[PDB]
Formats: sequence, C-alpha cells, structure tokens
Amino acid sequence: MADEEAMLAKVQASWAQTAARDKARYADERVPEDVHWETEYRYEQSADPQQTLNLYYPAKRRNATMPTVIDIHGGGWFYGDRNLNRNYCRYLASQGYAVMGMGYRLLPDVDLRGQIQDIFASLRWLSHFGPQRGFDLDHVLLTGDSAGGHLASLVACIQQSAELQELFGVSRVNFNFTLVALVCPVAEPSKLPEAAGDMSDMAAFYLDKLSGGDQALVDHLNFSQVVKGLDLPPFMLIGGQNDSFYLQSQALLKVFDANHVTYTTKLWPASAGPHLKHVFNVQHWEWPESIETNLEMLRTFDALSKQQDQAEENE
Amino acid sequence: MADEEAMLAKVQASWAQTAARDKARYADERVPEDVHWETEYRYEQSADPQQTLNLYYPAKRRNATMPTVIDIHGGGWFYGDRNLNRNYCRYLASQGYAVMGMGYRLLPDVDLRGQIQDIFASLRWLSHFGPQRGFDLDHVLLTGDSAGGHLASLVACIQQSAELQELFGVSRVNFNFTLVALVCPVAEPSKLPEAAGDMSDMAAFYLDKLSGGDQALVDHLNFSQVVKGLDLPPFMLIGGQNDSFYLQSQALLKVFDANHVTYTTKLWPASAGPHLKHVFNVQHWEWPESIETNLEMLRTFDALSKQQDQAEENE
Amino acid sequence: MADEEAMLAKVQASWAQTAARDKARYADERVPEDVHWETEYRYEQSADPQQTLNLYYPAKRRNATMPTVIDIHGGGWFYGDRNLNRNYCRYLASQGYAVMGMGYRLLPDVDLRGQIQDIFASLRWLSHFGPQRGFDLDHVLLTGDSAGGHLASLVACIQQSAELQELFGVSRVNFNFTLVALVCPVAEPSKLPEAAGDMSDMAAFYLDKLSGGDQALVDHLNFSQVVKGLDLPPFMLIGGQNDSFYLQSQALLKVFDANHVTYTTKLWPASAGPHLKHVFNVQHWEWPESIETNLEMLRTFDALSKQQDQAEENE
Amino acid sequence: MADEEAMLAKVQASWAQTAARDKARYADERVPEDVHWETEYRYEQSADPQQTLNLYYPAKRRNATMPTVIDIHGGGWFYGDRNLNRNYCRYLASQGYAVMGMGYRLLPDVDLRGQIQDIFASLRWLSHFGPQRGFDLDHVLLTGDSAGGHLASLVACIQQSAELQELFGVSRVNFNFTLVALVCPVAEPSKLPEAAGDMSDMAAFYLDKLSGGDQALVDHLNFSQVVKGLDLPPFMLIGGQNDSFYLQSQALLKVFDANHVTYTTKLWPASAGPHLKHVFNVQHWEWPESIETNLEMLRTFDALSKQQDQAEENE
Ligand SMILES: [Ca+2]
Ligand SMILES: [Ca+2]
Ligand SMILES: [Ca+2]
Ligand SMILES: [Ca+2]
Ligand SMILES: [Cl-]
Ligand SMILES: [Cl-]
Ligand SMILES: [Cl-]
Ligand SMILES: [Cl-]
Repeated sequence: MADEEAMLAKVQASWAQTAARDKARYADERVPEDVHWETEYRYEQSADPQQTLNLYYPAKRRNATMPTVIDIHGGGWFYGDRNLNRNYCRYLASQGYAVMGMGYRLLPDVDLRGQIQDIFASLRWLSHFGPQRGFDLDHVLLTGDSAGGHLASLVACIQQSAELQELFGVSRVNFNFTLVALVCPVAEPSKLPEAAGDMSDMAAFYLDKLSGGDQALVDHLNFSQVVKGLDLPPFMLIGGQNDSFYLQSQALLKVFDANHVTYTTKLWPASAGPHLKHVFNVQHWEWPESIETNLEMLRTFDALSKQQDQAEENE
Repeated sequence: MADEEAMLAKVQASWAQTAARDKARYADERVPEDVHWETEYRYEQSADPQQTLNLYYPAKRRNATMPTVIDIHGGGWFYGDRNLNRNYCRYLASQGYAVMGMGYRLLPDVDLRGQIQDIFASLRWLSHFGPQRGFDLDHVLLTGDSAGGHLASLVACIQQSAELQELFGVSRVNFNFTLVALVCPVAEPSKLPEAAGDMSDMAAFYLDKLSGGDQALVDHLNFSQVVKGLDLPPFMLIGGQNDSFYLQSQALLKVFDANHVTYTTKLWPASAGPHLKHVFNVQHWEWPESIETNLEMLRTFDALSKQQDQAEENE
Repeated sequence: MADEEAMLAKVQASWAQTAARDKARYADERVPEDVHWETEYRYEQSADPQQTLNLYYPAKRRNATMPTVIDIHGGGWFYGDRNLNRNYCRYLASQGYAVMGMGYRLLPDVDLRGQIQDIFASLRWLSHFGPQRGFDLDHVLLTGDSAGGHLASLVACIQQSAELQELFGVSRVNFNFTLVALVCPVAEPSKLPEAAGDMSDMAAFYLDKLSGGDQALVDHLNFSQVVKGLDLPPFMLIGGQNDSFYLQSQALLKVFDANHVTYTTKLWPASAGPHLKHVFNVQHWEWPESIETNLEMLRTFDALSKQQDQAEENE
Repeated sequence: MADEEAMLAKVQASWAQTAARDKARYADERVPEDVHWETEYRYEQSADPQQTLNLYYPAKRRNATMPTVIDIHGGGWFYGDRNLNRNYCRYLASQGYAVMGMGYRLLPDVDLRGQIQDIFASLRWLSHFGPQRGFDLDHVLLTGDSAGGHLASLVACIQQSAELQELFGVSRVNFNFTLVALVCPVAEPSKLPEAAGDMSDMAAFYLDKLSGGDQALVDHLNFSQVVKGLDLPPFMLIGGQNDSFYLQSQALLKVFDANHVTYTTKLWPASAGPHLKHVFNVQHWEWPESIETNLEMLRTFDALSKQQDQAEENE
C-alpha cells in the first residue's frame, strides 16, 4: 500500500533520529565500572540477531549466586536491541545483581505475539542456564522501560494465566517475579491518541502493527485487558510529571486501583526539574536522581525478597 | 537572498574546517584523569539538543560541596556545543571544583537574545539543582573563551541590571559571580572590522545575525554598551600577544579602565612563543603554560572567595 | 565465466555479512586482560598482508619460555586474517601460554596448496624465532576452528609424511605437535553436500577453488585422504550437537575410529543449549562453557606434555 | 602538465595505500604505557597544521630535566605528520627521555629547502621552550627514519656549516647533537634508480620535487654532498639486510668511510629473519628486536653523553 509504506517510512525516520541521539549519548556517557558482561547468547536455535541476550555481573561476586534482574528494553516496539540499555544494566549489576537483557524481534517483521514469544524464550533460556552461571531465580526483578514497560506488564500477567499463555503461544517459566518495575511504561497503547507527540500522532499505525490484524491481540494489547482476575506480583511504577508519557502512568494507576494491584511508586514531581524526562534513569544512570531511583527500586526488590525468605523459613 | 545564503555557506565552511581540527585534536589529546561527569541534562522543557548541559567533578570529593566554575564555550556564535570544552572543564574539575558547561542555540537559528536566554536558563537550572549534587553557589567563577568570553562579559552585566534583564528577557539568578574570567574574548564585536582574519572579514554578517535586526540588541552587542553604570564583580583577562584576537583584549582593557572595572590580567608576551595562540589554555590543558594560566585563574578565584568568607564572618 | 563470477559474488556477500557480525561482536565483547601481543610479523619476504602473524603472551611470565599454542583461524577458506581470533588467542595466552596465530592467503587468489604453504612458513618462522622470545617448542598445541580445523588436521598429517610434504611443496618443521585440537572442524569438505547451509549449497564451488583443478589436491582435500598410514599425534575434537557442522564432527569420528587415531572429545549435547553454536568457544571466550572447553583443552595438552617429560627423563 | 599530474597521482596512490597500512597497524598495536604527551604546539606563527610538534615524557620523571631525543619521521617526503611515529616516540620517552617530534610541510607543496626550514624552526622552538618543560639540551639525540633519516643526515651537516645554513636559509640553533641515529636512511636519493621498488621507479620525479628546480638544492640533495669538510657528531646506522633500502645503507657506509665520519652500526643480518623489514624498529616498538635496537641506540647516546660530561668536568 502507498500510504502504509509511507507511514512505515515516517516511523523509521523518527527512530533513526532517536538512534543517532542514543549513539551520541553512549559515546560520551560514563560507563559503570567493576562489571563483567557475557554477550550475544542465542536463546533459541536461530541466527536472527535479535533472538540473543546479554548477561551482566559485578566483577567481584560476594556470592556464587546473586538475585536476578531481567530487563526488557524500550524503543516503541520498532527499535532497539540487547545493547540499548547496556549502561543501565551494568549499573544494576554493579550493585550485586545478576542481570539479563534480551533482544526481541521488532515491528513490523513480527507482531506483539512474536515479541512476547521472544521474551518468554529468553526467560526459558535463563531458567535452564542461569543458575549454573550465577543467577538466583528465587528472587527475580522484572523491569522494562516505555514499550519495554508495556511488554513487561503483559509478561507479568501472561506468566500467571493459562488462558493468556495459550493465546500468546507460550508456556509458563519455572520461576516467578518478585517485583515488576515499570519505568515510564506505555502500558495502555489504545490511549496513545489522547496525548501529543510522534507515537501518539502515528498511534493507529502502531496499534495495527502490534495486533497484526489478530483480534485476539487487539483484545489483549493493554494491561487493563490482561490484568483481569489474576493474582499478580507487586508492581513499582517509576516516572514523573516531566515524562512525555506521564498520561500513561496516570492511566495505569487507575487500572492498578480498579484491579487491586499491590504497588508502590517513585514518580518525580515537575518541581524536581525538566531534566527528569522520559526514561531518564535508564538513559543516564550516573545522575543523582537516577541513582536514587534505581537504588530505591533495588531496595524495594530486596525488601520483598527478604519477606519471601522469612515466609519460607529460609532467612 | 542569494548573497545571504552564500555568506552563511562561507561561514559554515570555515566552522566545518574548525570542527575537523577540533575532532583531530580531541582524538589525540591526553584527557585529564580522576574526574567524573554527568551529561546531557536538559535545562528546560525542550528536546533542542543544544539546551542541555554537562556537570564535571573530581572523582574523589574532599567535601560535599565544592566551589563552582561555569563555562561558556566559544565558536563564533555559530559553532560548538556542551562537549566542545570538555577537556578544559575536566581539568578544572580535577583541581577540586564543581563545573558546569552549557550548550546554547547557535546563529543563525537564534540571535544574541536567544543565546543569552539559554545561558540564563542553564544558570537558573543550576541554582535549583546544583547544590543538592555538589555545587557551592556562594563561590562562583564564570568563564568564557572567545565568543564565549563575549557572552560571559554580557551575562555578568545583565545579572546586575534590572533594565538589561528586561531588554534580554531574563530574570536574575539567585547567586552572584565571584570572578569573571575571559579568555581571548571578542567582547567588542563592533570593532571586528579593524583586524584581519575570517571573522573580521565577514564581520557585518556576524553582527547582523547577532542583532537579528533588533536595534535594542545593536545597542547592547558590546561590553562597552552594557558595562555603563553598574557595580560589577572583578574580572580576569587572559590571552596574549599571539592571540589572533589580541586587539579585542587591548580594546577591552580600555573599556575596563574607562569604567573603573576591577581586574587582573594574565596576558602572555610574544616572546613566550608562537604556540600561545587564541584560546590555547582551553584547547590544550596539558601544556605547562596552560596549567600555569588555569591554576592562576583558580587561585585568583580562591583568593576572592576567601576574602568574601572573611568579610562574611564565615572563614 | 558469467556463472563463476556470480558464484564468487554470492560467496563474498555471505562472508561480508559474517564480517559485519564479527565486527559488531568484537566491538562489544569483553577482552581478556593481562596479556601482551606483538603484531604484524612478516613470516616470509613478502608484502602480502596475509603472510603475517601475531604473537600473544601473558603480561607477567612465570617462566622465560612457556608451552606453545599455534592457532589456525577459520572463515571458509575465503575469509579472515591474523586478527580474527584475537580474543580467543589472548584468552589462551592469559593462562600461561605463548601463542602464535597466522594469516594465510585466501581463496580464490590461492588454492589449498598456497594456504598450506603459508601455514608451514609461519611454523618454520616460529621454529627459527620463537624460542628466543618465549616459545617452548617441545610442547606444542596445534588448534584450528572450522576451515581452520580442516587446515590444522591436514598440517598434522603433512608434518608426519615425506610424500605429503612433496605433494604440498613444504618441508617438515623442526618440532612436533603434542596435541591437535579441532574445534567444529570441516575436515571432510567432500561431504559438504549432504548437510544444509550456505557452504553446503555452494559446495562444489568451494571444492573447486580448494583444489585449483589440481587432481593431486582433489585426492588429498579430506582428512580421510591424508590420514592413511601415519603415526599421528593425539587429537581432541571439540564441538557439539548445536554446531551447524555437527555432521562433519560425526564423519570425522568415524575416520578417527577406522584409522586408529588417538583422540578425546568435548562434544556438547543439545540439552546444553542453543547458544553452543558453531565455534562458540572461539567467538565468546568469556562464556562459562567456553572457559570450561578451553581450559579442558589446555589441561589435556598439559597432561600430554607432562607424560612426554616423564618419558624423556625431564620431569 | 598531463604526465606530471599523472605522476603525482601515482605517488599519492602509493602513499594512500601506506596510510591505510599505518592506520590498520596503529589500531591494533600495543601502546607504550607510562608516558605523557603534549600535542599540537605551533612552532611558528602559522596555521599550517604541519608546522606543529608533539612532546613526549615518562609519566613519572626521575629528574626535572631529561636527555633529549628529537625525531624526524619518514614517508618519502610526500607523506606523514607529527603523529606518524607516536608509538616509537612514546617508547623512547618511557625509557626516561624528553622527546620531540615535528611535522614538516610535504612535497610537492614545498621543496627540500621548505622541509629543512620547518625542521630547523622546530629545533629553534625547542631551544627557546624545551628546557623550561624538561628538555636537557646539553645531551641531544637526533634520529630519523627513511626520508626522515635523509633529512636528519642533512640537518646534522647544516648545523655545523655557515655556508649550508646560508644556502638552506636557516640559522644554527644553540645546541649540538650528541649522536645522530639514522634508521634505514635514504641518504643518497640520487642513487634511488639502481634499486627496485615504488620510490626507485619514480625516482626522477622524487628528485625533481625535492630540488624544486633549484640547482643549489640539486648540488646538496645527498649526504655525500653536504658532508664534505665538516667536523660532525658521531652517527649510528640502523637497519639490515632485509631493509628494502639496504643498498642505501651500503652506499652511506662508503660515504662515511671516505669522509672519516665517526660511526657505529646496528645492521641486522638476513638470517635474523624476514620480519626485520624497512624501519621495523620504528613501526613495532614492542617486538624483542626493536627493543634491543632502540635500547642499543639509547645506550650509545648515554655513553657519548657520559663521556661529554667527564670531558666537561661535570660528571
Ligand atoms: Ca545466592
Ligand atoms: Ca563546601
Ligand atoms: Ca619453559
Ligand atoms: Ca637533568
Ligand atoms: Cl566486560
Ligand atoms: Cl566520567
Ligand atoms: Cl597488548
Ligand atoms: Cl598521554
């Protein structure tokens, strides 16, 4: 279609501009020290470069196994790879955590189901291979930023629900999430039209590529559609009033309240400054507010982990 | 206009040559060690990449707060960004100072007022957010090189004057400048025609883009026009007889004398060598003369700071 | 020939894609620490950049001489150079070994004989110059990956056989191989047609360029053709069921058994994961399975070396 | 001229190939550790990027001043800059020496006189500014490689001769050379036609551009033409039988013998290997033969320096 190939070309130009911004940022930014990484593991029998993951660890491990963080990167479902959030992942690992971050195939080559299947395959891989190399899968923090927060919010629900597992064509994995931390999530993509910005303007096209025309995906594209009826882990919602997607965070809180989700928040006020933009704590680990946000996340995780251990007579 | 687009194309080719020279220099130059930086903070609600700043600090801080240096880079008003003077800024930070350096929009997309507004917004940002992350704003060194020295000289006057604040559309910031150090400033751009070089030849075009046709800017483009009637901080004028803009420094001294400005100088004689070119102490921090110049600046600042503390019964 | 230049263009496009993958991997991968290298030694009187080698050593040597590892890189006979396996070579050196890795001219500019002559010239160079700079040539591990495993398997036979030396136009070198370790070798290239993949599909073209039309090369292209009648060193076969060339490893084992070759294996099962792809232990030294594989190789070498020293009344 | 612009284009293509080889080498080569450099000093009042120099020093200085090495790079008079020999210069500095290396304008934009004037201006600069930053100019080693060895051999003669100073339009500098070390020099360019290689084939064109049509330059292009009648420092001739310019070294020895020049040699035999190519000790500081060669040079220098100090009642 004329207009369709044009719409794709517009979306790809927006992400090419982002790409240049990301490259310029990483060329200058301080890198977290005292971390080791293992790169480019295939998580299935495929040569698709996106179906790969990275693992990150502190350079000196206190213990043979460390609590796990699993990161799902953002980029509007159309952009990104396992290296995009490398500095944020190194930061978390430097705090004493075993961290995994995966690639997933991008729209428009797959739809939302292909993305969810890729993520569940990376989790399944980790359930087989993680413990032997340092991952404690009894204590798992699942986190995602922006479109990655959308995906993380869906994965958290799918993991609890046999029906959603069938619809998305995945099996449950043999570990649970201790905490699910969403950073400026786009968890209600059907509301994208009522805000301003590039994604919101192009919204119907994003929604179409996410669903791939499958009405079952249309009916399960939003957290508010997959949350119903499930007993979920606790959530932590991170962001702020200077997030260009703040309306999404406001919408998500209402979904949380209506569904009796257990959550805490770290939402920065506008008064804390204009620099606390969309996903600032992921893009600039080194800023003081980013350190405060990220440590607050890890401390929430640790508190939930400790409670679980007391509960399981394993303190 | 035919000739106007041609004149712009000539100026941009000169700065593209400079750009290549700067890239080649930074690829080789020693980098100051033992410094941390925090990059790419937006200082207002904008995605304009120029409306961002960097912060620099010693890697090991003696104290929770350190005296402040705020750097305004040069580049003829048409060139540069927050990274241009990164090695010079790291050097100063390595001496035990909290340093901020800002981007500002470039001609011909803005005029002088837009540049001044950007600088005051970065200062305002720092007044809100700096102290919480290490900046002592009771002791502030404002410095600029070349066109950045012009801008610094204007900002120093505007900060003291309600009338100039109104004309430039800025509010005063809630800290003062302890010392204003100008390195090979172009503080009297209306005199650009009486010297030789690329900028001088293209002078009327520079002056036009600086004023943006606004006669109030034409009447306040030169330090000699904004200095009148104000009680100013002390100045330090750095440069030398091998500065291609030495005539500007000579002109500025006469303005200083006529207006009873408090100043000291560090002007290198021709006998100290041909390498002590325009802004040499900013471009090559590592040279012995650069270290001597830069430490002499920091020691002048420290002496003025100590006197202020004695005066304020806070030694 | 129309079709011939087309077939070459297809092979070169496949290797250009590999090349990009290799560059992306090396840009991110951790580098082994505590190693020194000496680069770009010519091993004959030639300015052909491929007729050069690198040497690698631990940064702090326990001893004046260290046991030797000699690495022959892969790349389908059409691709690669002395830098391709640099991280794998550094890893081995970091374990206390003096390592040499050579370039060799590539198809279609030479044929298999030119490749074998280049390798023997690098070995001859090392026999003249290695000991003076740290190589213990009484204990030598010869290793190759993929096409490099093919080449290593042939070199091991040629070194033992006056007749093959004459056919390949090389002289024996004045040291022996303690162990020959093949990593996912393509040691039976004539069987390439009975598997799937790029190389297998283009097989007849690979075989033609390897032989250069020389029927004596056609009759000695496969390990099974050069193994006959010789007393060989011990071999170690490394790979696994997720190697895209696993059928080659299966074929080689049958050749080993039929010819009473002394060997051990380190073949990973499919259950050990999809990431244990072709030559994974060479491409990602840092992974735990790679470390286990590579140390197991070095320990086999060390055990064979110790036995030799006991046998030679030199323990 | 048609043929002249063609000949220049051929020479520039040869040097562009060399340039790529040099870039590939520096991307991989180990860099000497524990050195500081100061870059891009202009040595005259010019913005010509070639009329600049670098200074190199050990990172921790034993003493306030260190013996001096001054390096003149090669590149056929048509190629190179102050960064070309940076690793070799760092190596020498790491041994406890203050090292200067200069750019000089390249053929065909200047002729030999312009090159000699640039070199003498860098020496004059150092005589004014070197001691204040660590250079001991009582003990000076002058070294050059290939075309840089030609230039060094001429500079050594010119410095001793009022007549050659007048012809080349330079003044003597206020220090002497303790030793002049030539590495694979092309000191008799008029003999270039009787060897093989790119430079030799294009020889008449090189000779024309060197002389710039000036018959006084034609009569003083060769060391054998400037050596006559002068009392010279001692020389050290470095190279070997695998230098593609070995015939030049053989020719120079005959000139040395005929003119009663004081010299020593470090000429490697062919038996020491094919890797000991033209200027190998400059291109690969890290090789054992390079370290041996370079330390032997520095020890010869030190011995000559000590003798001078005993002679001057200053031990
Ligand atoms: Ca544990
Ligand atoms: Ca303080
Ligand atoms: Ca030994
Ligand atoms: Ca001394
Ligand atoms: Cl790492
Ligand atoms: Cl940093
Ligand atoms: Cl190294
Ligand atoms: Cl340095």
